[PDB]
Formats: sequence, C-alpha cells, structure tokens
Amino acid sequence: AMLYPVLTQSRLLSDLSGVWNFKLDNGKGFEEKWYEKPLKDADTMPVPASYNDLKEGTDFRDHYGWVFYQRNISVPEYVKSQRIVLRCAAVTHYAMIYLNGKLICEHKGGFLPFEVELNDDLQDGDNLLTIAVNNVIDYTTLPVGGKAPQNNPNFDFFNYCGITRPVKIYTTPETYINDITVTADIDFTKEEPSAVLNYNVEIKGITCKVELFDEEGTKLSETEGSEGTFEISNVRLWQPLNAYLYKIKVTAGQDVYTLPYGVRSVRVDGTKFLINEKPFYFKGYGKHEDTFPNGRGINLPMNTKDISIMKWQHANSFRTSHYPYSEEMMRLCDEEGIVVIDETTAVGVNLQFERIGTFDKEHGVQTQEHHKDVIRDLISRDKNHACVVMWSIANEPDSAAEGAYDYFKPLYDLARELDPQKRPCTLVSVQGTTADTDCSSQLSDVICLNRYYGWYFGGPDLEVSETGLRKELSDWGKLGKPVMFTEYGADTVSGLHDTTSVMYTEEYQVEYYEMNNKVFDEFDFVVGEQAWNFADFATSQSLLRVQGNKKGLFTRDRKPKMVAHYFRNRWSAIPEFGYK
Amino acid sequence: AMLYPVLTQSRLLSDLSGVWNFKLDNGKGFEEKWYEKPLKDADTMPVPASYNDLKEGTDFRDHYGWVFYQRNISVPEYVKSQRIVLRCAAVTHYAMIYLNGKLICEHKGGFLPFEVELNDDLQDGDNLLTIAVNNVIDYTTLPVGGKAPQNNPNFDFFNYCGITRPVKIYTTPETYINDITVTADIDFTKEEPSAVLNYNVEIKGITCKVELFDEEGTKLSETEGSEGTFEISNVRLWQPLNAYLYKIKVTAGQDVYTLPYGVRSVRVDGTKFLINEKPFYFKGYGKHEDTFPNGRGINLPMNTKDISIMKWQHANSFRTSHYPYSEEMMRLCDEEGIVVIDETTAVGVNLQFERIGTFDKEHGVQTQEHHKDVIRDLISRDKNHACVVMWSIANEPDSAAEGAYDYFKPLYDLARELDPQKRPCTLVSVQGTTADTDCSSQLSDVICLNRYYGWYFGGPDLEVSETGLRKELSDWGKLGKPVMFTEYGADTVSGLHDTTSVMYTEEYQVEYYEMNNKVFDEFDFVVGEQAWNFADFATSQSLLRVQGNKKGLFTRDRKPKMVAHYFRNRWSAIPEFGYK
Ligand SMILES: CNc1nc2sc3c(N4CCN([C@@H]5O[C@H](C(=O)O)[C@@H](O)[C@H](O)[C@H]5O)CC4)nnnc3c2c2c1CCCC2
Ligand SMILES: CNc1nc2sc3c(N4CCN([C@@H]5O[C@H](C(=O)O)[C@@H](O)[C@H](O)[C@H]5O)CC4)nnnc3c2c2c1CCCC2
Ligand SMILES: CNc1nc2sc3c(N4CCNCC4)nnnc3c2c2c1CCCC2
Ligand SMILES: CNc1nc2sc3c(N4CCNCC4)nnnc3c2c2c1CCCC2
Repeated sequence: AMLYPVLTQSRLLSDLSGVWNFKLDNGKGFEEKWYEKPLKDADTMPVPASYNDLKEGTDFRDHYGWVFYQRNISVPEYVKSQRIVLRCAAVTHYAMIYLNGKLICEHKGGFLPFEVELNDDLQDGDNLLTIAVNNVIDYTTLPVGGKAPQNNPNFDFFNYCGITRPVKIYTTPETYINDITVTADIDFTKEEPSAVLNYNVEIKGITCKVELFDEEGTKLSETEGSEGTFEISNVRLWQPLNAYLYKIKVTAGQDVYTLPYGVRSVRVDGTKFLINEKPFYFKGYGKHEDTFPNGRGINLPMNTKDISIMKWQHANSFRTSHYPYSEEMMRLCDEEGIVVIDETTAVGVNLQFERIGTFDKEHGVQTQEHHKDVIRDLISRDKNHACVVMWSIANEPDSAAEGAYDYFKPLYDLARELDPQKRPCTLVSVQGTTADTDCSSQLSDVICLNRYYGWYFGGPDLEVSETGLRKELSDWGKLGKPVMFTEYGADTVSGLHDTTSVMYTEEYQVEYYEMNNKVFDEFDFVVGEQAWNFADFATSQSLLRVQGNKKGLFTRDRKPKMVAHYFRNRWSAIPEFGYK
Repeated sequence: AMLYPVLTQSRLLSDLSGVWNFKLDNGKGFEEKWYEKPLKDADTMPVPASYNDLKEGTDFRDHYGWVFYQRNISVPEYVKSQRIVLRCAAVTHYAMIYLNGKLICEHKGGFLPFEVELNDDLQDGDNLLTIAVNNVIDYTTLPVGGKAPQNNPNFDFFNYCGITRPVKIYTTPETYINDITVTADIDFTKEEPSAVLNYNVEIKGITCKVELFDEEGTKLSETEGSEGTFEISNVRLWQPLNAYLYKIKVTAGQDVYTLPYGVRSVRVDGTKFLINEKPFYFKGYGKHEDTFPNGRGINLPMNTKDISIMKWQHANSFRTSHYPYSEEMMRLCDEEGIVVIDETTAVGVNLQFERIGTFDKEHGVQTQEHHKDVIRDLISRDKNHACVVMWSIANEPDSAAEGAYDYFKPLYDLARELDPQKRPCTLVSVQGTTADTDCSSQLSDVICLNRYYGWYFGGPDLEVSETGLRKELSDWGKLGKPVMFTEYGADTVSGLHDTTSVMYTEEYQVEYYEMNNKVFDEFDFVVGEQAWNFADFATSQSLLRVQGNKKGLFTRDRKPKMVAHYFRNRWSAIPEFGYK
C-alpha cells in the first residue's frame, strides 16, 4: 500500500530533488565501497530525471550497468519524535539505497513507488545517502530485455533510466494512516441519482473519524469507523471532461490524511463500455512519459501542456502506454476529467519476432512472479482514481501462443480480485492475433487491438489495407464484446509534404487515419479510437527508426502535425456519450 | 504583331536552346569587340534560363551590368529560298543581337517577344551569333529600379536576367501570314447558342483562304477573304475548367499557319463579372515564373505541374503577376481552361515607400512611353487567347497620388482601343488607397485590391484586422462595380507549427485566410479571391525576407503547406458560376 505523500497537519514533506552527485559504475564500484565514502571525481546530475540524455557522447547515453547517485541528508533532531520515511516514487529498473554506508532498501521495477523507514539508521549530523541504479533488462525484467555488452529492448522505446521520479522524505505519527480505500454504489434510478460510499481505513503502530467535504471545502457528513460507510444524495458524479471531486479527511490517532475522490460507475454491457450507465466512446491516444532532455523523467509542465492539448483537440482518454505513469499525472486526470487506461510494465512478453517459444519454462520468459507483484503494487496505488476505468495487464504479449492462456489467467484473476471496484481487465493485442487465436477473447472484458493496416500491413496500398481491416474487425465482432483500437498510426516526419502522398508525409498520415476511421465507423461494437502516438518519442536506433518513433500526432516538443488538426475536427463532432 | 512560331507545311522551326558560351562583361567588353571574335575564357550557360543561380558565389548572382551569350549558327543554303527570322521570346531587360560582328537588332523589355530577319547578313558556313544582355533597372525601366554599384528593385521579386525564354529560327515564304485576328459574337438567346466569328488575316511581301476545324480535326466550314467572316451554330463554348478549342488553318500564298481559338464572351454588368453571360467567381492565386535553379527561365514541366495542382485544388484562375508569362503557358491555359489575368511589366511605378513624388516629370518615373509600347506589344501577342478575360495595366502604382490619373488614362485608353475583344481593364491597388482616393475607381471595370489585413495591417490581431477589412471593403462597394482581391496572404515557413498560433506558423497562415474569407463572403460584389502567392519565390535579401518570399500556399518546389489543404476544401465547395 502506498499513499501519495502530501502536506497534512499530521505529516511533513521535504523534497530531495536537485543536483546530486553522480558517477557511472566502472565495474569496480561495489568492490570498493563507493556507497560508503563520498563519490570522488563525481559528476552533477539533476534528480528527478532520466540521466541518459543529460550528458554528451554515447558513454552516458548507452551505459550498460550501474550508476551511483549520492546526496547528503540531515533532519532536525526535533523530528525523531515522529516516524521518518524515504519514498522513492520510481528508480528505473533496480534500486539499492545505502545510508551512512549500510543497505537500507532494495527494489525491482522501474515505474512504481517504494519506501523505507529511517528512524533507526538516521544518524545525527550529515548522512551520506546513496542510490545505486541498474539499467540491465532481460527475460526476468518487465519490460523485457531481449538478446538482440549492451541492453537490447524487446520493446519500441528507449531504455531511459536513473531516478525517474522524485525522492522525498515525509513523516508520520507512530500509529498512522497507511491505506484508505473507498468505493461507491450509485442508484441512477432516482431522477436525482445519489450514492453511498464505503470507507475502509487502515492504521499501523485508538480512535479514527472520517470527514467528507465537497469541491469548495464545505463539510457535508461525518462518521467513525476504520471500516464504516457514508451517504450522499444529489451526488455530483465525476464525468469524462466534467470532473467533480469530493474530498475526504481521515483523522485517526493524531494523524490525518486527505484524499480526493470522484463518484462514477464503470460497467461493460454487451458491446457497450458504460461510464455512469452511459455508452462511452474512447477518443484519444497512447502516450509515453517522453520529453527532452528529461528522458522518461517526470515533467509537471508538459503534463499540463499535454492535457491542455487534449482538451483543445477534443479527446477524452489516454493509455499509460507500456508502464504506469507518475502519481501526479494520475491525480491530474482526476482533476481534469481524463479517462485513463492504466497499464503495467509488461511489454516485451513476446519472443516471436531451435526457436524458443515465448512461454517456454526453461528458455523463455521468467516474468510471471514479478508480473504479479506489479499488478498488486499498481492496483494498490491507483485503486481510488476515478480516472482509471480499465486495467491493461500487458502490451502485445504473444497472446496466441502456447503457454499464453496459462500465463495470463492467474494475472487476470489476481487483477479482478484486487480491484475494490471490480473494473474491466484487458490486454492489448499485437498484429497477427484473431478472435479465435487470442487468449484475450476469453480473459478480457474489452478487446483492445493494435492494428497497422496502412503501414506495416499493406502500406502504401490503402485500398488493400482497408479490405484487410474490414475483414479482421468484422470477425472480432462475433465475440459480442466491446472492441477499441489502442494503437494505429503511421511514421510521419513533420515537414514532409506532398500533393500526391508518399509514406512519411504529413499527407499520407492524414489519409491513413481517414481510411481506418471510415471502417471503424461501420461497427457499432467499436467503442474507442486511440491513435499511436500522441507525440514523437525516443527509441533505440535501427534502420526503421527515423531519429526515434515518428508516429506522433505531435512532434516531441508538442507542435501539431497536420493530422492533429484532422483529429481535432473529427473528435469535435463525436460525443463522449451516445456516439452509438 | 507576333505569331507563336509553330511547325507548318509552309514554315520550319529550329530551336537554338542548349549550352551556349557565356562571359560576364568586365566593363571593357564593348570596347574590345567581344561580339566580333569567339568569347575567350568563356563559361557554359544553358539557354533558355535565367543565369543568376546557375553558378556559385555572389559574382554571378549579383552582377551589375552586361553579360555575353554567344553561340554558332549555320543554315542549309537550300533555305535562303525562304525568309529567315530570329525570334527571341524574351531577353530580360535589354537585348542586343550581333551576327558575324554586326548589330542586327535591339530591344527593351524583358518579358515580351521580338524578332529580326537574317536573310541578308546570314553568311555561308558557321556564323557567330552574340546576344548581349543588360540587367540594369531604373526609373526608365518597367519593372522599376529604385535608388535603394547594384540594382535595387522597387518590386518584391529577384532580378533574374539572361535569355529567359527560348531563341528559335523559323522561316516563311516571301509573302507570308503576319497576324491573324479573330473575334466572336454569340447569341445566347437560342436554347442552342451559336456564334459568328470574324477573321482578319494580314500578309506582307495573292489568294488567301480560311479553313475552320473542330477539336478532332473535322473540317466544318471554309471561306476566302483577308477580312472575311464565318458561322458556327451549335457552338462549343470555351468555358472555365471546360475548355473547347476550335482550330483555324489560314492558307494564303504558299503560306499556311494554324491557330486554336475558343468561343466565349466576357462582360461586366454591375457587380457581376460575366463569362458566357454567367456570374463568374475567381478562385486561384497570383503566381510568378519562379523555379529553382531556372530563375524566371521557362519551365514546361513545372507549368504542367502547376496546372495539375490548380485542378487538384479546385482553382480556376491566376494572374500573370508583375509581367507577361511565356506563350507556352498562355496556350496551355487555353487547352486546360484556366482563366488568366494578363498583366504588364509595370510594377514599381510608385516612389511613395525633398521627397520626390511618383509622377514628378523631372525627378519621378520616366516610364509612360515604354508602358505604352508594352500594352501594345502584349495585346498584340495574346489578343486571341480565350483564357485572357481581363488586362492589368500595372501592379500597385501610386494610383492615389497627383499625376496618377494623367499617367494611366492614356494607357487605359490605348488598352481599351487595341483589344479586338474590348475586354475589361484594371490595375491592382496597393494598401492605402480607398474608393475615393483611387484613380482606379474611375478608369477600371473591376476593382482589384491587394490587402494584407492580418499581416502588414494588424497582425497578429486578427480581430482588429477583420474590423479594418470590413470597414474598407464595405466602402469599396459604393462604386457599384465588381471587386476581387488579387493578393492576400501571410509569410509562412513550411514546417513551423503551433497549437496556439504565432506569425510565420502554418497554423497562423490558415487562420489569416479564414478571417479574410469570412469577410469576403459577406459582400455579393466581391467576385474573386486570389491568394498571394501560389508558391514561395526568390526576392532580394532584406531583414523582412526569410530566404525569399514565403507567402506561398506551396513551397518553391510545389509541396503543399497546410493552407493548401484549407483552400482545396473551401474551393471545392464554391462553383465557377452562380456563387452569388
Ligand atoms: C502486416 N504484417 C506486419 N505486422 C507487423 S507488427 C510490427 C511491429 N510491432 C507492432 C506493434 N508495435 C506496437 O506499435 C508501435 C509501433 O510499432 O510503432 C510501438 O511503438 C508500440 O510500442 C507497440 O505497442 C510494436 C512492434 N514492429 N515492426 N514490424 C511489424 C510488422 C510488420 C509486418 C509486415 C512486414 C513489416 C513489419
Ligand atoms: C497596414 N499598413 C501597412 N501596409 C503595408 S503595404 C507593404 C508592402 N507592399 C505591399 C504589397 N506588396 C505586394 O504584396 C506582396 C508582398 O508584399 O509580399 C508582394 O510580393 C507583391 O509583389 C506586391 O504586389 C508589395 C509591397 N511592403 N512592405 N510593407 C508594407 C506595409 C506595412 C504596413 C504597416 C507597417 C509595416 C509594413
Ligand atoms: C513483438 N512485436 C512484433 N510483432 C510483430 S508481428 C509481425 C509480422 N506479421 C504479423 C502479422 N502476421 C504476419 C506476420 N511481420 N513482421 N514483423 C512482425 C512483428 C514484429 C514485432 C517486433 C519486432 C519486429 C517485428
Ligand atoms: C510600393 N509598395 C509599398 N506600399 C506600401 S504601403 C505602406 C504602409 N502603409 C499603408 C497603409 N497606409 C498607412 C501606411 N506602411 N508601410 N509601408 C508601406 C508600403 C511599402 C511598400 C514597399 C516598400 C516597403 C513599404
């Protein structure tokens, strides 16, 4: 369980972000005890941020192995009173915290938070904090390092690493709040729908009371109970592009924490994805925590810029593509009313492109245990987010291979059981699968395709490509379930133009999406269009990557390609609800 | 009078185009007799083409003065039988032909054809042809060289010079055809309109008979008479975007020449520009004979490409901006059905931007005599072109200054009297004039404005700019005449993009034209929208020119800016006829 550190009367918060000392491991790093003494001949390195692009030459950009972040720490003795904790929101890949020279914590997983307490190794005076980060990826990591001394991603984005998100120090009373959970039942029956919310607070280390406020701070109800309930008639339902967030003050044993919460219902019904009992239609794109020169590092300004562009463009949703995003971005979609598809680090679980099969148990992937710890850690983190309407177990696994069904079912189950809101589960299907062959047809509530008819398939022949896409999508309808496209797009170099289009031209990109959009619009069970990608992003080099991935509607610096004006006009004529 | 040299049973045609010898005058050129001996230490230089960009360094690009083209010539004695003529379709600025060392011809005016006969200095064997070209521009040239050793154009395009169009050698019988003229009267009354055409052939140095064919070569009528007539019931009327061209074989004294001709009526009526008695609406742009690295040189392929793009874009017209275009392009618009506004070299007749006034007679411009010879030479050349529906006496003269009316009336008159079809006359008004102040309000059948509300005026404030444009255009309506915009646009660097537009961005360009187009659409007396410019073109350097003029809808190599897709959608929903 991981609550978002905030400033409360009961808890303090001090950011450690800034320029830290930094050294690339030379192999002999751990041998000598760098985590013991202050790094020598060190380099400077802002935190929070990916370090790959922040220096010059390939030696930083393409480093294999470990790096050492190092910074000094010092708390006021008058604080030992309360509990001292170190929250690392995300260290890409493996983290190893040393204080004063001793290991204190260790973590696997580059995109989710982890904490460690400091009360009993926090010395007096100036303490030597050391965070060593490893970037190696393999068949035991999610995301999955392939075989082709260098990391070779089995995924189409660059392997940005370092202290990707912030490192803070918060405190707490000795017995504290540790995990608040809230769910809602809404009775749309009444012409003025109302709702009953179920609280479930948890403490560790006494009386606990719950206060419920409205948008403006107006209190409206109170109760006591580490597992009580609450009633709200004439309830302001959170809605896509129309967020309403209540707030919640849990006072419990000299400790109080506040939580926003939006009241809405998610439910699949036949070929309809329903939000607050209405037939939604996804409009938006798959995104990437990718900016220059931050790498995958957190970027509050671009977060707001990205959401400003989405509203300008008349979109309503995005998918945390290939990894969970920052907590800040998740809260922002709550405030702004952005429907989010929250997705795990499970990309590259596919060895298809003697031959080893993906789910061979001696020579194939070794990810299921960690895949489970991710599903749990992620749902623990974002369970209370009204923006989250669905979960994505994995992006493009070899889901039509043998071993496939056996791999994923234990993970779907774990997901369906750990979501206090029992939200729809899916996985994003790669090109090649079909209704009959895809283990997703059974395990998933929503069929999410990534199809590229007009690019990989059939490009530059958009007629032949249309025939293919009708044929395949037609078949997908026989499952009687909601199907949305989570990726489709074409690599386009901003600036390349032509009257009779050729591939890579802004005109070819617009035509591609006209064909796909025409076919989408023929099937009432298509409940979503999400283009890949929102914006150009960095990938590993290869002959097929024109200085990265150029499938964005926008450039890496958020300037619109012609296609961005095509979608803005199309999405403006398509409602959040009732499109079918 | 100048007929377009073609291949006829009576006349031969041999192109002299190719790589000629070429030398930049060093001042001492004429002193020594370069036109006498073969140039020494010469350079290579294709003809036909502007020479400025065909070499490296500023020394070619920015040469002040004379250059010497030189090529060898040799005719088969068995030709002396017939008349031998040298037709120079266009030598930019001043031309001076030498044969074997003797001057044979001289010309002023860089954009119209001129010929000279060779029978009596054409030696036997190999003859030394020499064409010396001068690029100097001043208050006595059209276009007008300003005061700010270098040419400073008082016009916004680069001063490309050299043998701009081709040099050929044709022959003729001794008594020959010299100028055919045809006009038409159509009786739209009948439900199957018919027409009577009036021939007017001219010979110099005998029987002459006229044959009339249809599109496919089917003869349909014959007659005799150097000034006879002809009748055609159920006539195929040439029409915008629907050309029908009859042909005409004038056999006369062992000499025959063929001429295409289209039957259509042009007539202004109130606030309506009527073609074949219907209310036309101009759709298109102002263009420039500008390609790389040809300079202003002729370019048959780009001519066809430009016309292909216009049909793709759903345009119907263009203006020979700032100079008459090649004969080939003029014939092409006949074949393809492009309405053309034929315009003279008279740009820069405006000194506004002790102070000298434009039409001061000692210190101002000295162009009226030549301006007249241009009006005559031009109408003599293009009189029979169905594509030509209007004449432009001058682009942006100081038409609201004193002396203005006196300057232009003699030229309007000369124009209105020399057009066998009595076609509408105009001049294109610069920013600043108004209905009351513009000598064009009286002399012109169509008010043609060049306004820049949104750029020079008011940019980046498109609201304030709209208020200005409504205010001014409103007033222009009080004249009860047809008003079309012949220029409006905004400098746009292909590739610069933004969601919240800034000037120079493809998005700002599209918004500019949306505002102007909205206001245009409010006034039923606006009969035309022609954007400036069709494509990016070269200008003299200055702080206000981003590597030339970037106001094109297309780049200099004909690739579309976003705005080119905005117009194509708008023009597709606007008819050639009946828009009002
Ligand atoms: C019709 N038959 C084909 N089907 C396919 S599929 C495929 C392929 N994957 C697709 C799916 N993406 C997904 O989409 C995005 C992207 O690819 O840009 C990624 O950014 C994103 O992270 C990822 O989710 C990951 C990788 N990569 N390369 N070639 C192909 C290919 C080809 C053909 C025909 C021969 C040529 C290649
Ligand atoms: C609203 N008040 C103004 N009005 C005007 S007018 C003007 C100006 N001319 C206009 C008209 N063009 C014509 O249009 C094209 C073009 O300009 O690109 C040319 O290519 C084309 O050959 C030619 O026909 C020739 C030149 N050049 N520079 N500044 C201005 C200016 C300015 C202001 C305010 C201050 C800033 C400058
Ligand atoms: C794991 N992600 C991928 N998935 C796929 S699928 C497919 C294909 N197709 C699919 C349709 N059926 C016929 C064969 N052809 N070539 N490459 C691919 C392909 C690739 C990758 C990533 C590595 C590069 C190629
Ligand atoms: C001959 N072509 C021009 N015409 C014009 S008109 C105008 C203006 N305006 C017009 C509206 N009334 C208020 C003043 N301001 N600045 N420059 C100009 C201007 C220029 C040129 C060419 C040289 C550069 C400037």
